[PDB]
Amino acid sequence: IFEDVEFCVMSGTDSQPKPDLENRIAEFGGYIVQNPGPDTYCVIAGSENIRVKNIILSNKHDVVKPAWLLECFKTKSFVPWQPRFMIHMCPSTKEHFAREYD
Amino acid sequence: CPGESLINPGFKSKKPAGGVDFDE
Amino acid sequence: IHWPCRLTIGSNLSIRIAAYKSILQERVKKTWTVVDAKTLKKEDIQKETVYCLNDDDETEVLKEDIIQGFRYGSDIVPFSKVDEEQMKYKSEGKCFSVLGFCKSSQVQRRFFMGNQVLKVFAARDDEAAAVALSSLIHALDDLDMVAIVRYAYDKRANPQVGVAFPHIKHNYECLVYVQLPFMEDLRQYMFSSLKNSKKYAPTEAQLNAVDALIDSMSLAKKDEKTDTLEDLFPTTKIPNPRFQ
DNA sequence: AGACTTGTACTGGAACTCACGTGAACGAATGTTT
DNA sequence: AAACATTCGTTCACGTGAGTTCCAGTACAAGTCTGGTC
Repeated sequence: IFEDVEFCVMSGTDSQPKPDLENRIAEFGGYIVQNPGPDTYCVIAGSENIRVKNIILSNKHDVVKPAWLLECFKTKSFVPWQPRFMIHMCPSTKEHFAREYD
Repeated sequence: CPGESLINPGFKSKKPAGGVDFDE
Repeated sequence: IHWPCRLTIGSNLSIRIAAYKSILQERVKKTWTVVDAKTLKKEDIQKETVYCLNDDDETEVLKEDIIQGFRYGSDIVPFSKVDEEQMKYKSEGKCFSVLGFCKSSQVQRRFFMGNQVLKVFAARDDEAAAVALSSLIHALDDLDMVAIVRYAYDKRANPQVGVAFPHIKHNYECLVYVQLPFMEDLRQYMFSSLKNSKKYAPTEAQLNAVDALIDSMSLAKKDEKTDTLEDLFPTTKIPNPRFQ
């Protein structure tokens, strides 16, 4: 389902600690990069810790709550993004959402 | 020995920095 | 090159000043250029650096695929350059502020740090600034005091805490600024005493002989016991033998 | 005979310090344009 | 004639190679220990 997509998870929920989540995503063939980079497609952070704050202040890549990931495991399909999961949106993709959202 | 730090033995305990305190 | 700034005592008093580098270590202006042995041409050699992983296969990692980090005990915490700049300590550059005034006896020479000495004069073509600086220098000299001050060259320069003391001469008078240590820059080493040591106590004959040695090897001569001393071996006027 | 303990020196590596080289920013002077 | 842009010597910061001191680890000599036999 996930194929050669770069994900950098930096935070995990109490029910799902970071390493566990990492393993889970690896099970679906996602490329784990411990730090975000130019090719990173979305950084994941359940808890907005200092790292995540820094990331969002860099306004480079969008932060996504783990919520989305769990749903991808509850339907066995890749679900399009909605503004119910994100925290911060990078300057470009923000435009992409704006046309269809407030 | 008096004044020895309780964290690193063999080193003098450093008094906390007080900056500038004008005298009376 | 002159460094213009403002000596500020509080938020209401400001004196325009210019600082110059008086004493610093001098290095060669021209560096050695590596040239190919045969053709003797610079453009025939290119230096570059590469990064490879620690795995057995010795994978190749590009310069865009690495980050900066630090060591925290037994672990390693990533800390990117952009994050460091965001979290970096930010200060207002070009500051010459008088933190306080303290007796000269409390500032020892052995604590001087840095690699420079600054000479501070009044602003060029400024009578009021010159008068204010002269008043401050004369007051400090009369009271036997020095000024603990904060110095920053520019925005991207680490702030420093230093001591400025007067220097009055028949021709000109100016402030002399030298850096001072921080709390982290002091080393607390304990050394055994020599006076109280029983096995390292010299005898009377040894002390007399050492006194004779010191007397014979004097490098300063009194001018017929009339006015002052005179230097036999002035080391300040000797050119550096390295350049020669 | 064999195997474990103590010691012994020696080798190499970690850490600290300095010197040398590279990169970037900048104030003043000068030249060009309006 | 005045304002703005470019350039150059200067300054600071950061990075890399070589020398010095202190300490962990290794190969081997010798001391010590032990078992079996006639």
